[PDB]
Amino acid sequence: MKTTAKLSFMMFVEWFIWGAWFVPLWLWLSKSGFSAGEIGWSYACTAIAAILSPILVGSITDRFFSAQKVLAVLMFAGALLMYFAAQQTTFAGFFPLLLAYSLTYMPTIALTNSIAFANVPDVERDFPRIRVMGTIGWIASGLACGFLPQILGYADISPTNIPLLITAGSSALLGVFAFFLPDTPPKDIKVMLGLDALILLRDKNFLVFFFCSFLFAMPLAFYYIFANGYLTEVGMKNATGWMTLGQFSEIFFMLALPFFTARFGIKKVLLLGLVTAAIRYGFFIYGSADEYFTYALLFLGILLHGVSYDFYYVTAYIYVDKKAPVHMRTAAQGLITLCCQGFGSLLGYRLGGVMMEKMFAYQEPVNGLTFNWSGMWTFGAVMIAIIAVLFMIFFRES
Amino acid sequence: MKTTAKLSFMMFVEWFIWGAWFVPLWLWLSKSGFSAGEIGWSYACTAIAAILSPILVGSITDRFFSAQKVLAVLMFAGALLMYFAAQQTTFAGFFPLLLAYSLTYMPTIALTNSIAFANVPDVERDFPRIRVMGTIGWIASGLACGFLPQILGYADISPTNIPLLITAGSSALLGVFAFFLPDTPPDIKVMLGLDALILLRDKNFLVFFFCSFLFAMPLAFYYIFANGYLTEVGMKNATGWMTLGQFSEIFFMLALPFFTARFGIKKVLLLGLVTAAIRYGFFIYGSADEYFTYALLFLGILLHGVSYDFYYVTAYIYVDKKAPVHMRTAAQGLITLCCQGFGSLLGYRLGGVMMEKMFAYQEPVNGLTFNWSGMWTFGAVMIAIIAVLFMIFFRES
Ligand SMILES: CCCCCCCC/C=C/CCCCCCCC(=O)OC[C@H](O)CO
Ligand SMILES: CCCCCCCC/C=C\CCCCCCCC(=O)OC[C@H](O)CO
Repeated sequence: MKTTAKLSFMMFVEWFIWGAWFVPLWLWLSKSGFSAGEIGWSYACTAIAAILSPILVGSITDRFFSAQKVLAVLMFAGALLMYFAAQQTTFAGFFPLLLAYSLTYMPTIALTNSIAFANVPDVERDFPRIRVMGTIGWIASGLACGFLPQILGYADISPTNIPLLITAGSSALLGVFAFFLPDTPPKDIKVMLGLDALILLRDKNFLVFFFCSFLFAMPLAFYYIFANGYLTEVGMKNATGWMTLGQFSEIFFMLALPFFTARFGIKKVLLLGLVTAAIRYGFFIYGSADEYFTYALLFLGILLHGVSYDFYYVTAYIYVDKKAPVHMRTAAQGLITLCCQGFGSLLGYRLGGVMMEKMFAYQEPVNGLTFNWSGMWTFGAVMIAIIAVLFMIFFRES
Repeated sequence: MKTTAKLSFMMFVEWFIWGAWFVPLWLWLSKSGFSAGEIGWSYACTAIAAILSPILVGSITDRFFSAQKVLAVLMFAGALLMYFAAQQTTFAGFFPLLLAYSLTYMPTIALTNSIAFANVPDVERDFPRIRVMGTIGWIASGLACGFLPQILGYADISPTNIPLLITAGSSALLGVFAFFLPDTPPDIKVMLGLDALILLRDKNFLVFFFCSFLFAMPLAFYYIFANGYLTEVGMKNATGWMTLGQFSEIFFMLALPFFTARFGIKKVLLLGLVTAAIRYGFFIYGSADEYFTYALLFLGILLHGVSYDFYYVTAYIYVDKKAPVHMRTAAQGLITLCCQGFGSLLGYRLGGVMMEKMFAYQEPVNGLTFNWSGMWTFGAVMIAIIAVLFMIFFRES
């Protein structure tokens, strides 16, 4: 029970619980009678909570409560709120409980990486090694949810609420484990996220980056709300655990990434992630698992998801850091996260969801598919292509 | 993972939770600057929740919620409320969260009895078996709290909050364990008493109601002052050694039926009374300075359970015997709500400010910050006078 290894367990569980439910959710909702647009709103809960929680963390670190004491009760509230949500037959009863849970979860991200940062001897020695534990625990929820139950004699739980239950149980666990976590002190103008960072848009490169990133987030939201549903509808078994190849891919390919970034330069690497997200979505157009070649395309798409994340998200953060004034880089990160990764995420979810029910929903299933999945992946791949070319020509740097 | 045993674990943890924090709370509250009165109110919280709880259980099921799901929700709520309370530094912050926790909790008791009752095949065979598991869990909390932390190299937790955190953790556990629980399905506030209020016109029933109302006020002295006294008298692991009363209740249950058939309910009721009196006398004279004092201390813990069985169960038996068969459960609810509930409330607070105002030592001497032996005198002959008042004023058949 060493203090640093304590930190690692709490990181692991913290992202374990978000994973346990985020990935399977579509299958249980479509099967329990939701429609594409209801489901889109359900995944939009995520983006709303993301953009709204800096406010909440102003509330939640401002007051004298130290982070570990807070995380215990936010975790307990989350277990309660989502158990309640998990028992919901309807969209009307289900949605507000998901939004409530989401609001009490997303501050914990900050809480937990605060407690890791404060109580670790060397930041560059231990912080990275703590924060990959988050990815590890995402993996663990995935394997627990797509592989473990079948190992004990049960069938795929993805079309059922048990993932919703796993997350609740894990919340409960992290709650109790917050007793044994070291003391972490906390650390009032609401306008910090935006106004600090809005006047950085005047630089041309920064604006093209900002708005092409914001466009990026909307097709890229298709993956998180549809990949598992489609993967299983097209015949891949244990899809919710096989999707951890994107996580393993991120982890392992990022060692290869810095040597990339040196040899080619940020504009090349920024659009390289773009092109492999395009390629990946194409793989999802044509893959359908009946034959080994289409199956291989499925797996390769998941791989290049982690490749694509490493190419774009991490260098993007770097770019903002080297490109922003030091007092203001935390502000700018807050900002691009806020709209790009928050409003672009919401746009992605609901654009895609109502677009599916309006233009793709099958009236009666054909060959196991109740959606023209290939068609939507193709929409998104095409749109990635043409936002990508704009960024190729509308922006340049050295 | 069988319906047979799943309920047993449920009852175990369910009363484990009440036990964890209830016995030790005095030590920590007192050792964090509280006063005897604020402590009295704190123990009174649980009685208030008991008082107000049928209201909450009459709104729990009316909206068609399955007992196991709502229980999961309530255990989670109690975990959170208990953590908050446990991080509290003064009575003003501590009290409201305790009251909230308790209100979340004591509907759980009913709920868990519902869930247990529904899903055993033979209820008169297998219900008692689940009922003992609650007291066994209460035993487990005692032991785990006043014995296990020394085993791991840590000093006594009874003066710290940790009981409070142990409570939170077990709340969270039973909460999660409610997922695996079998399915148990489910508006006049007046129903709990007015049914039974008209029963009081029998004079024996009034005498019994009134004198158990009196009896329950001294009787609360034990729960609120016993651990503090026992430890301040130098008994170590007191919080664990106090489970002997629980044990003795369990084992003395087998000698109860043959006791209750041999002299009736008058003698056996006041036998409950008398053993509670004399064990209070043992409390007035025991200490650990000498071996014999020590022997008194342990015997007084045993006589708790003996006194409890006698009174608490043959009284229930008496009202069932004495109540019309629709109204018997209403009758239960009434005497448990005012006698066991209001009497407890007034015992806790009466004693709290009693010791605050007329028993607090300016400067602790011989380890004692109170004239404990004085309070036990007060209580023991309060028991005595109520005992004789009962002695002549109550007739049987
Ligand atoms: C009151 C009116 C006065 C005018 C108001 C401000 C002028 C408008 C432009 C401001 C850029 C502000 C920062 C100027 C320097 C920016 C450089 C920067 O962004 O960081 C450098 C980084 O290394 C990249 O390579
Ligand atoms: C200012 C106080 C006014 C009086 C308040 C009344 C309450 C009782 C008071 C004192 C009894 C304490 C005396 C305890 C006897 C000590 C005897 C002793 O010295 O040791 C024991 C024995 O001798 C070993 O062999």
